[PDB]
Amino acid sequence: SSRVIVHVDLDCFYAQVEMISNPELKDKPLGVQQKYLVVTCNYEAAKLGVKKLMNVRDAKEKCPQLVLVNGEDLTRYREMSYKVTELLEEFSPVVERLGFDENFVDLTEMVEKRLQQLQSDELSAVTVSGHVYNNQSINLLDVLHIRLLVGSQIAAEMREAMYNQLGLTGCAGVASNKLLAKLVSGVFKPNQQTVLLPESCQHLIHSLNHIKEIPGIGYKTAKCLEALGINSVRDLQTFSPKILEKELGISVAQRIQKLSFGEDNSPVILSGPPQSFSEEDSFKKCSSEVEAKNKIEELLASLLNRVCQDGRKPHTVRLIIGRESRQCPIPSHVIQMTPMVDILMKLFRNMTLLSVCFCNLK
Amino acid sequence: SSRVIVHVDLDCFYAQVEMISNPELKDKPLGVQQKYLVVTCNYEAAKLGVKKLMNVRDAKEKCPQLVLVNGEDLTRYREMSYKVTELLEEFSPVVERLGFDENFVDLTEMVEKRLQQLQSDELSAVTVSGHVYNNQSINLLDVLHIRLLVGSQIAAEMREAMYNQLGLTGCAGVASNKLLAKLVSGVFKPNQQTVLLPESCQHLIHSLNHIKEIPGIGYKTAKCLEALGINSVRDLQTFSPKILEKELGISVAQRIQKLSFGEDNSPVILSGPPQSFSEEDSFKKCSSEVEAKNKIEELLASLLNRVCQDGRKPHTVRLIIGRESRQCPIPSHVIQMTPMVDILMKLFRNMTLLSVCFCNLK
DNA sequence: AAGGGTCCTAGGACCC
DNA sequence: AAGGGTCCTAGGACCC
Ligand SMILES: Cc1cn([C@H]2C[C@H](O)[C@@H](COP(=O)(O)OP(=O)(O)OP(=O)(O)O)O2)c(=O)[nH]c1=O
Ligand SMILES: Cc1cn([C@H]2C[C@H](O)[C@@H](COP(=O)(O)OP(=O)(O)OP(=O)(O)O)O2)c(=O)[nH]c1=O
Ligand SMILES: [Ca+2]
Ligand SMILES: [Ca+2]
Ligand SMILES: [Ca+2]
Ligand SMILES: [Ca+2]
Repeated sequence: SSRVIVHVDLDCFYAQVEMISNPELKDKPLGVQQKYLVVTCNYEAAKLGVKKLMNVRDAKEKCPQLVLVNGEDLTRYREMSYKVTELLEEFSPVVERLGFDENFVDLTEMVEKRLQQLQSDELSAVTVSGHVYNNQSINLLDVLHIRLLVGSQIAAEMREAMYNQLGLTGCAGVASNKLLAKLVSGVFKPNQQTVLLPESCQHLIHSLNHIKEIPGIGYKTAKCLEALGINSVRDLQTFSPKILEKELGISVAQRIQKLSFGEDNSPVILSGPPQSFSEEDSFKKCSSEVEAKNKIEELLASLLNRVCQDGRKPHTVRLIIGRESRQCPIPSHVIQMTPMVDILMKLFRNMTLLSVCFCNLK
Repeated sequence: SSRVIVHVDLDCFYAQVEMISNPELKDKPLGVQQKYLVVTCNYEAAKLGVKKLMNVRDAKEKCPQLVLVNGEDLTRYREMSYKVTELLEEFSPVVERLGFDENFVDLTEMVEKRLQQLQSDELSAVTVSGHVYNNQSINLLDVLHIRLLVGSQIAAEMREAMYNQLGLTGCAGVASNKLLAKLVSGVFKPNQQTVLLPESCQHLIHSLNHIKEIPGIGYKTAKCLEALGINSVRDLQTFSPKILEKELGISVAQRIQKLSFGEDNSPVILSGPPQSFSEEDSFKKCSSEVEAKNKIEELLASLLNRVCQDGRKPHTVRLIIGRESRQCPIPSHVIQMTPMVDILMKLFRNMTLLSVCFCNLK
């Protein structure tokens, strides 16, 4: 059970999509803004200090030449996201989406097939594509090294297909599990790829500077761990398993501690079509009357075009306004607009934000 | 979309299984007891006032000749339950389990096929099997009547197969939806079947004496409705839809009101294998120390034989003690006994009853 | 109540 | 934070 996983991570996704549709901006520092924040920017702005989720006031101070584009509508980003995922599904069907700009692909079966076709002659000619983490020396007699290098040839083939067929650049990380692949995909960060050989796994995890940098350890876990004196990856590695179970739970304990060692057995799960369709909208309390209806009529309006185009139909609705939410099934005659409004207004009456969600698709 | 549903309801299920294994009791009034209650009894005891979930002290007062058998282990009942369900799956694959002794079967496709094979000659010879609700007159030119009578021939074939192949008696109710089928299956209650023709649907629902008798309206709904002055089925029929939405919710409102009219569009859902495996055990606070471990070791012990025999493996565990519960995933090396005990004891420490549940089967 | 099962809600963590 | 997504917990209703 020696897996070959690849983590694909696109560069400044939103900026890439905007730069593509308008080539004019491709040359100047671009900032995609939602409300009062530059949520992402092309790398030109990165040099000028423009940073992720940065106030537009601040962002313009550091870069007064910034060109700002609105990214509050994710229709184009979402479409490109699934074009990327489908391209990777062409390589291997088992592709896991993480957000809009990241994908895991299990290449294990793919790598084995490519090797069963080779012979001793070319097995020595097996080369690497991209960087080798920590400049580690390859050993062509280590079968795991060869499988990982083939995994890097596939990753390079994916990255070339994305730019050729979709015009997108991105990073790739090849490793033996999802954790390590995702940690190594960013070592060389602009449109580059890296492969992690087993001997350097500890070097990689210890390269992290705080346990919060481990995928799987969020804010709550990080701040709990930070209460037991744990802070570095080695602090978690060498902590007492026994205390850790009591504070977080047998589940959280044994999993994140394994993560601290670079161990992660979680499988790459086929994402498939989405389980929910939603659309939000924040504002400075702008809604405090029945205007909220017209708002809900707007969130609703766009959603219907999406949940219909999908092909599958939703059987549950959620209204959201920490948030709160009330939900309820959807009638059958309804499943086949005016009824949906009032439905969501009684969900409202029972109860700055107005998010509508269609779930329970069949 | 004119469905032909059948509701199968076995008579005194537990008593039937006990009477079968021991024929000696078949002749005397039998009471299956769990702790201090006769949960069910054969019909001989029914004459003597022995009633469902009746104190053994009371039950023995009314019938001092009662023979009591322990039914705290449901292994044999559960096995027979699935033998019945599988027998009905042989007739039509879409079978829905409700508890251990009830099944819904959608006969729509089956009835249509049987009719497409007939000719005008035998269409007039189409007879009914069992009772016709309210002694309603059949009309052999009403296609829905003919479909429902064919549904009653199938139901009679099911009931004969259960007694012949499994030795069990039971009731059958043929109607156009699950609600009406289940309400009509009990009109003639000992080892008999009834069919509901559309003209008598209102007679059936109004035969009910309180809205709590409607499947779908439990205790909470009944006691809410009872606060708005609603009590009879007609009270709910003629109540304001508008108030009802506010008090219970758009979902609960429109569904139970439809039920009050005998309308129920819910589909017969294939149950398949179970989604969870559990085993409970009540006691008079008997457990207040580490003995609870030995208990958990016992609940666990038996469960493993069940969750293994299934073929699928569980990926989540629940410990229960209104109840409360803590749950957590299950390690992989574990998925393939000593580890499980302590796992459940840390679930314990975090927290009269000790129920263990295996869920998340794959 | 007994012993045993459904599915649904709200909210909770996490990810981008 | 923005706008948008995962899956998991605990408890809640319901059924026999
Ligand atoms: C980290 C993070 C990212 N994002 C999303 C929203 C932005 O559009 C987008 C910007 O991050 P990215 O563009 O993905 O980060 P990057 O520009 O360094 O490129 P890469 O992905 O290869 O690292 O990520 C969040 O919404 N919330 C978050 O907490
Ligand atoms: C109504 C009800 C039944 N049961 C289960 C447990 C008993 O073993 C069993 C006894 O009821 P049944 O035997 O099913 O009822 P019955 O003897 O009148 O025959 P029929 O099913 O055809 O009506 O039902 C409950 O556990 N809780 C309940 O609230
Ligand atoms: Ca990213
Ligand atoms: Ca980047
Ligand atoms: Ca019953
Ligand atoms: Ca009965």
